[PDB]
Amino acid sequence: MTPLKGVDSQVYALAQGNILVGGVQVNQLNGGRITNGAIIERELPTQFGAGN
Amino acid sequence: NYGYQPLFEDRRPRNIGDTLTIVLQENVSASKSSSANASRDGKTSFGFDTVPRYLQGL
Ligand SMILES: CCCCCCCCCCCCCCCC(=O)O[C@H](CCCCCCCCCCC)CC(=O)N[C@H]1[C@@H](OP(=O)(O)O)O[C@H](CO[C@@H]2O[C@H](CO)[C@@H](OP(=O)(O)O)[C@H](OC(=O)C[C@@H](CCCCCCCCCCC)OC(=O)CCCCCCCCCCCCC)[C@H]2NC(=O)C[C@@H](CCCCCCCCCCC)OC(=O)CCCCCCCCCCC)[C@@H](O)[C@@H]1OC(=O)C[C@H](O)CCCCCCCCCCC
Repeated sequence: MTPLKGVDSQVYALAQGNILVGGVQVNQLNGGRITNGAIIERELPTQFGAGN
Repeated sequence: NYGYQPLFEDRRPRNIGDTLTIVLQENVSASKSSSANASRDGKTSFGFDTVPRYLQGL
């Protein structure tokens, strides 16, 4: 449950889940990826559809 | 507030409402001195207490 914030210090997502890391070229064991681990919370307003 | 805020900077004040801490630690000291002196002393003497007969005129 880490809050993901933008450059404006606003919480835009909530991330929680299980880390997946690769199991002589050793893999990076201090960095992992979570697929679908973050759920969005805020929606950025857009002008799309306005104007010509 | 929607403003942008850097992550790694030292969070210095940037706008009108920002607050800053001031440590006075003021210390000033100035001194001035002057002196002058002048001394003159003189003292002259002359006396016979015994005058020759030939010099009694002067
Ligand atoms: C930078 C250099 C520039 C050059 C400067 C030149 C010299 C600059 C001038 C320096 C000399 C000062 C002048 C003083 C007399 C004077 O004019 O200014 C007085 C006021 C003071 C003003 C001074 C301001 C200067 C301002 C400063 C300026 C400095 C620059 C007015 C006055 O006159 N006041 C006056 C008044 O008082 P009152 O008001 O109350 O009435 O009357 C009473 C009573 O009179 C006495 O009665 C006695 C009896 O009772 C009687 O004896 P009796 O025998 O009869 O018994 C007796 O007769 C006698 O002496 C009898 C006989 C004695 C012979 C013995 C042998 C001595 C030889 C001695 C030989 C001397 C050797 C140097 O005589 C003389 O032949 C005198 C010798 C003459 C030498 C000539 C030099 C040849 C060069 C020989 C050269 C030698 C080469 C090696 C009667 N004496 C008198 O009449 C008075 C006078 C009669 C003049 C007739 C004689 C021919 C003068 C003929 C010509 C003189 C012209 C000058 O004699 C003098 O002294 C004159 C001294 C001159 C010296 C100049 C040197 C020039 C160097 C030359 C250099 C260029 C006095 O006491 C009183 O005078 C006194 O008190 C004076 C006191 O004694 C002596 C103190 C001296 C201390 C040094 C000063 C210290 C003062 C310092 C402080 C300021």
